[PDB]
Amino acid sequence: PSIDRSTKP
Amino acid sequence: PSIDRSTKP
Amino acid sequence: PWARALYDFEALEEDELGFRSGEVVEVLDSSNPSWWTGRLHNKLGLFPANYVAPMM
Amino acid sequence: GSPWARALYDFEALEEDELGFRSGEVVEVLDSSNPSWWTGRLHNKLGLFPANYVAPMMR
Repeated sequence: PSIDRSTKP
Repeated sequence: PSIDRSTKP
Repeated sequence: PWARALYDFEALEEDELGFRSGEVVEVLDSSNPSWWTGRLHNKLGLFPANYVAPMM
Repeated sequence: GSPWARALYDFEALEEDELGFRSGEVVEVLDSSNPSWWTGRLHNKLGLFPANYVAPMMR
């Protein structure tokens, strides 16, 4: 849930 | 140089 | 190896791979816990790990 | 975040899952696990490219 783009490489 | 695509993932 | 989409995912950037629930993406990298690298329709992109399987 | 790698030769992408580049560009190496074809990010897109076409930048 929540999709956090802050952890994308 | 030299390229062989068969070893692509 | 392969993985089944559990949920639709809409790509919002060119480095994302969007997909529809039930589509079966190729997983090229599962080494990241959050965002995996996939191939679908012959394009690669990042997508949220938890939105899919794996089968392979 | 990711290692970066210097392109030593031009690479012409011939499929959508390839990452083309020009000698001198600096590619973000997301996955260097495969010995033949690495996954890179450049021009906001992802793609496979020949691992021997780049050199890791060490600084």
